[PDB]
Amino acid sequence: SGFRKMAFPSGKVEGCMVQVTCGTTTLNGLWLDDVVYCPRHVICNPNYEDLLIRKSNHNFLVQAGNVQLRVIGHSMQNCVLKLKVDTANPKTPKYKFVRIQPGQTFSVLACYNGSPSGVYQCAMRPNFTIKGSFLNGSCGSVGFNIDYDCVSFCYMHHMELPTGVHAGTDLAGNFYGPFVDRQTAQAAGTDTTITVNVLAWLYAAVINGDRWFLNRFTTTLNDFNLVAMKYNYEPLTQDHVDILGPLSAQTGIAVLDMCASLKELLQNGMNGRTILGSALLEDEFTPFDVVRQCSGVTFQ
Amino acid sequence: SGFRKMAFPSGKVEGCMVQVTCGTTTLNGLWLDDVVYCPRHVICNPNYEDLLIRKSNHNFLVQAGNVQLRVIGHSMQNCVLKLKVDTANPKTPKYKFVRIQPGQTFSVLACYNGSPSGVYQCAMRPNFTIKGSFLNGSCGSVGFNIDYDCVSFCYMHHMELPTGVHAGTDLAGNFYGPFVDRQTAQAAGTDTTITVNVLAWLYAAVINGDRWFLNRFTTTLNDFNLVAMKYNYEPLTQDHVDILGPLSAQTGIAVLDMCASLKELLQNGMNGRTILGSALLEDEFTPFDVVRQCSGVTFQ
Ligand SMILES: *[C@](O)(C(=O)NCc1ccccc1)[C@H](C[C@@H]1CCNC1=O)NC(=O)[C@@H]1[C@@H]2[C@H](CN1C(=O)[C@@H](NC(=O)NC(C)(C)C)C(C)(C)C)C2(C)C
Ligand SMILES: *[C@](O)(C(=O)NCc1ccccc1)[C@H](C[C@@H]1CCNC1=O)NC(=O)[C@@H]1[C@@H]2[C@H](CN1C(=O)[C@@H](NC(=O)NC(C)(C)C)C(C)(C)C)C2(C)C
Repeated sequence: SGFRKMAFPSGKVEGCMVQVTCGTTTLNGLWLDDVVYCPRHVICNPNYEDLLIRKSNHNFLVQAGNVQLRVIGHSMQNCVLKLKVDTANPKTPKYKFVRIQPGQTFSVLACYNGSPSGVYQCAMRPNFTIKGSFLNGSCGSVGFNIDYDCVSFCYMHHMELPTGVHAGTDLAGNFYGPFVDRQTAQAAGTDTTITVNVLAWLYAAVINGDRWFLNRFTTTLNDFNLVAMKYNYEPLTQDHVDILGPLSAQTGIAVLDMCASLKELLQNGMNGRTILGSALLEDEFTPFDVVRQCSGVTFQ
Repeated sequence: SGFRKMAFPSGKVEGCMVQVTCGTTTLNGLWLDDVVYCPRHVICNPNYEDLLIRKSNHNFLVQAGNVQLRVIGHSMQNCVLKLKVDTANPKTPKYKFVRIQPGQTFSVLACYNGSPSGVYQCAMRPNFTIKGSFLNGSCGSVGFNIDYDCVSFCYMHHMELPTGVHAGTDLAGNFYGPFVDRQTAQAAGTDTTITVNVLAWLYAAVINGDRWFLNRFTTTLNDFNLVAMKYNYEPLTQDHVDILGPLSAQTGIAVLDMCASLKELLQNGMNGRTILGSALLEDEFTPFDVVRQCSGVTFQ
């Protein structure tokens, strides 16, 4: 039993973390096969096209540990630089590039100067920021999920917002959210609480013997969503309810019943009590998260 | 900026996770060099000596993925079984066996059937339990810290306590805490809050722009420790204060001043406000944790 924020094993990803240096900028790059993906502002209100047409191959330094990789070509796909080198990465896994929806989670392998520093779990917030742990030097660390043997790369860090959250891109270059890799006024946008995730975590709670929050009451998804509005919670769809099925099945608590509990928590608070060792309703646990952790799915 | 519970990169440890099967028991083993460390109750109020004198080499199945390892010898060092095999692990890192003190943290690579499932961060509580995330099949997963290039293995899981926390051993076999690998009445013992860690996390808070908890007041380590008693907090030693130095230095907040803040939080609570996104005073962050994360120390 027990329930922790759990990263995926970071090992298949460490094998791909290289250093990318160009001029006075050093950040992290992701070497997959013979291509090194890094954030394009390594070439730095700029005009990266003009700034790239503009460099030569030999301007790009690529350390892979103690091995210097020669770039034999480069392109720019949206906000990522794709530096083609002359060595395929022997440690290249089975991998996907995917793009996540807000609500969903992934593992971040914070790197600096190409060396892995740590791994933790994040969520794509509603406002498309991620509450991360990024310092100067971190740019080019990747978010990712592991599926059997497949790494789904879904994030590259680029930048931090004045509120201390972070913004970045899928590995095909495209910013999650309205942000841009230009140092100009950009505001996160009001965040909301991922309701489907909070229920999943309440299910994680029941599965682990935590029952202090339950009640006999039920509610209809409509009038629950009236109170999820006021508490600035994501409306719950029936599609969220379907997903919650397995968890509702395991525990014999109807998804709607759990909503009536979450309702009452929002209307009263937790009153000195914790759930799964938090005094907050936690929302960076997808339902799939709970099932993985409350059933121990592995990866070879 | 930002601040997360951050595991070490789990890659050097994944390389060592093998499956160990004996009779009707399958758990996880740690293959380092030509020796496979696993929990001794894989041979199962027993008498493991009688139970071991007792098996032969060929009784022990050792999968390393799709490669079956032959045991050529076995011994029992305290509560761990050391199965000598005929193949040294090509992926063996620089590593230590160490034993941690209560208060300190490490990364746990939850494995099942030899395959890594996830990685999260733990603390050795005061009562020498760890609040983990362990299911049937998990036994033999290891806790560990990474130091430059060196893995300090400090934990192997053996068992869960009726309260849902976990107990285990250093890799030399010895139970942290009064627990024993016998299914008999064993109680955790009252837990306490790791005060030195809570301050470190408050320092992590200041470093990240969180100041809502500070005040002009100071206190003497003596009369602080009077209130740390009542709130069931570890007494703070001057030695803890010395450790907090660097963090107190970075922020210009005297360790004692921070204690006066922690005092006031305990005497009032957080009053609807969070620190570093928690409504609880967090204590599984050592000072070294904060400095690593608030300065980005890596590992090659
Ligand atoms: C990232 O590039 C990095 O880690 N690089 C290290 C580096 C070495 C040598 C030369 C240059 C960079 C860096 C990561 C940031 C910094 C700390 N944590 C982070 O998330 N990104 C970065 O500096 C981006 C990059 C510039 C400005 N920038 C920022 O994140 C800005 N933030 C903003 O300006 N955001 C606004 C536009 C206000 C919304 C700060 C935080 C550095 C000021 C790009 C192109 C946006
Ligand atoms: C651990 O052995 C494991 O993961 N093995 C899987 C396995 C496969 C095939 C055959 C046997 C085991 C297992 C891990 C536990 C179970 C779920 N989470 C865990 O932490 N340990 C385990 O079962 C130990 C082992 C027996 C009893 N035991 C327990 O943890 C007990 N707990 C206690 O009995 N603890 C007391 C003594 C009450 C304080 C339970 C939880 C299974 C009942 C050993 C030798 C103690």
